[PDB]
Amino acid sequence: RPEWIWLALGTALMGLGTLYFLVKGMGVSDPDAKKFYAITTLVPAIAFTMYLSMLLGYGLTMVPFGGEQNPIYWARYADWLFTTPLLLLDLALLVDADQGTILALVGADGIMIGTGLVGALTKVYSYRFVWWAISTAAMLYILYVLFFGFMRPEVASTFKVLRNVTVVLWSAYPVVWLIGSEGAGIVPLNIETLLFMVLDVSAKVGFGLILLRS
Amino acid sequence: RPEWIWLALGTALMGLGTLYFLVKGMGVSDPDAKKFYAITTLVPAIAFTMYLSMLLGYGLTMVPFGGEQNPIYWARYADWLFTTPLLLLDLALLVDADQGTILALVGADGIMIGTGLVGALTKVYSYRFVWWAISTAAMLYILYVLFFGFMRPEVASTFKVLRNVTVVLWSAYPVVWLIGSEGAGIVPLNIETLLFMVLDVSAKVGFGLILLRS
Amino acid sequence: RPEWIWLALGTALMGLGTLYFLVKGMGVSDPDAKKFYAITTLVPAIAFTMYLSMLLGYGLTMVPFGGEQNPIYWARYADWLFTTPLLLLDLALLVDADQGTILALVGADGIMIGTGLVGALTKVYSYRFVWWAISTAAMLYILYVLFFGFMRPEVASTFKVLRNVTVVLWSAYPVVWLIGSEGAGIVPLNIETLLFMVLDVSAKVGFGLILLRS
Ligand SMILES: *C/C=C(C)/C=C/C=C(C)/C=C/C1=C(C)CCCC1(C)C
Ligand SMILES: *C/C=C(C)/C=C/C=C(C)/C=C/C1=C(C)CCCC1(C)C
Ligand SMILES: *C/C=C(C)/C=C/C=C(C)/C=C/C1=C(C)CCCC1(C)C
Repeated sequence: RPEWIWLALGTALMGLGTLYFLVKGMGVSDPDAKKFYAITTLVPAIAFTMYLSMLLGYGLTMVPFGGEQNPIYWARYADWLFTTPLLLLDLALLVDADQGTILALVGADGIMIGTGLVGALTKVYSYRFVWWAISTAAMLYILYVLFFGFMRPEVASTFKVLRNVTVVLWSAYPVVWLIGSEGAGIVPLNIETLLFMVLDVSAKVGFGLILLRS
Repeated sequence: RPEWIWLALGTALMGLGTLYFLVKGMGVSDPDAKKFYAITTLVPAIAFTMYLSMLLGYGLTMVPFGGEQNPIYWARYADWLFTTPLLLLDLALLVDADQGTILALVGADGIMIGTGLVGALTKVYSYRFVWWAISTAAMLYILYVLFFGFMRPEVASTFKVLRNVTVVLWSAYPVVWLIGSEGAGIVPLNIETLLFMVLDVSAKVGFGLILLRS
Repeated sequence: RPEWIWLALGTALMGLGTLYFLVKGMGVSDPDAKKFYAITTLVPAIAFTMYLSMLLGYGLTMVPFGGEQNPIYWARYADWLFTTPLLLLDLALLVDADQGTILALVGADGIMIGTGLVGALTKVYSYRFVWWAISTAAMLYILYVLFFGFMRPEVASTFKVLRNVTVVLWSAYPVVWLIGSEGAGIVPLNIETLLFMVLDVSAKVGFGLILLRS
């Protein structure tokens, strides 16, 4: 398994991040700041365990489609299922979202990952992209509410940069999935795991640092 | 698969509903009303994806019991797992339920569907109905709190009609399950899928319209 | 299956407990007390169904490792997944925890059980204990926040006794798991199920009585 290197590296970098975030957040008294620490640390924390699962090989399954027996890292969708709403919750709390928009974002987020999962396990190669289409659609709703649903200059300036980090990173995920072993098999799993590793550490630890250092 | 027609029809009607609900809820400023839009749209939204899963065939499994190899649409319990608490949350928010009754309803609701799931996958034909019995019991607790746990005339009148819609529809589900391919095999899967389709679109889009138009 | 006796006994004692708790909590008007009733009753309620699942045999799977085909009661982790955060939520609400510490405890709790699950299903005997190590680590964070994150004398005195009940009981779980069929196979499944049964009824009904009678 050639991509083991990017899984091992992902695991460690989610580890280093969880821990640094834990440290940095030793001391916080502020109820609000604690919240931002609870979320931000949990995210790579969970990401760590799941990257570990793929590295050790636990979160890895084969799906028969398109004549091949395709190895699919399911553990990603286990990761993403909890870490993605949490990321949205960082922005939501930041921007003082009404519970109405929180539920919407969280609800739409669950759909996104859920369809992504079903898509990933789909045995009929063509249906894979129907679920891709549904999932992407859900994605556009998030980016929608992020832009057009969502102010002290402190939160605003922090919001706009974290908002921007989200739009660009999350937009890359489907492309990878589409191009990768889940979709077209245009890029090998090796390159795909690398791209997903760059993205995840950027979308979590990267995103994380920007936040908790604000 | 003869019931494909009722799955296809279900899918479309959950689609038309999600979308109409999305539209209708373009504009809402009110924090409370947004909440009611978040929930009400999410419900058939999720229902859509799951009806799609059964139509495409993804949410369909065989369970060996009673000498046969029974096709069980598991995806229903995936649907119901999230859509049912949300329905209860519409009524709860409507009626200003204390968090105590919210947790109770949600908690009891999880049990209901969870036992329903286990029941559906049970390999010993007789145990199927033990889990049916547990699930139904949970159901009676919901209908209990709905009646005897739960006032501006606006919410009350809306509550009593939505409360009534719930009691009658949800009471039908076990009967179908008992009579259907999950339980007795008195009715064929075809008729059962139809009944479940009539119920779901009624319990979601039907229920939905009454609510958001109030 | 020799441990059937401890599963049957567990089932009944979670049953007797759910029901007594239901009764005892007929009448509560207080919003806060209701909360404490919602949680405390839900816990053995869920525990009941899951103990039933292992008794009937539904929540039982074989995992190939260390040359054997080890029967693993997975249903425990289904139980623990919801009942453990609820227990933490009893203490949290009791002690008026900020949402920051609630999320942290709940988040860390999910990790604990999740890794425990993965560990339990791990096919490489040695990795089992890596996940054991991760899970335990998560545990120490809970006991940490319980001691050093967490006052009318009423809640305090109740908190310190329930806090103590938690530390001692929950500390036993890994030891059992380590010694038992999940880990070392030092103790037979029979003895292990007994120990887990003593613990669960103590950590739930036992813990429960102390709380709702306060
Ligand atoms: C920490 C992990 C993050 C931020 C992951 C985000 C992943 C997505 C936004 C992926 C969404 C997907 C689609 C839009 C299409 C179908 C495939 C999914 C999972 C990749
Ligand atoms: C949108 C979907 C809804 C409102 C579904 C509701 C389903 C139930 C209330 C079903 C409960 C069940 C029992 C009471 C017994 C065992 C079988 C279950 C799932 C059908
Ligand atoms: C009602 C059930 C309760 C309170 C169960 C608590 C279980 C734990 C605290 C177990 C944690 C585990 C570890 C610390 C190591 C790996 C095995 C797990 C599940 C046993």
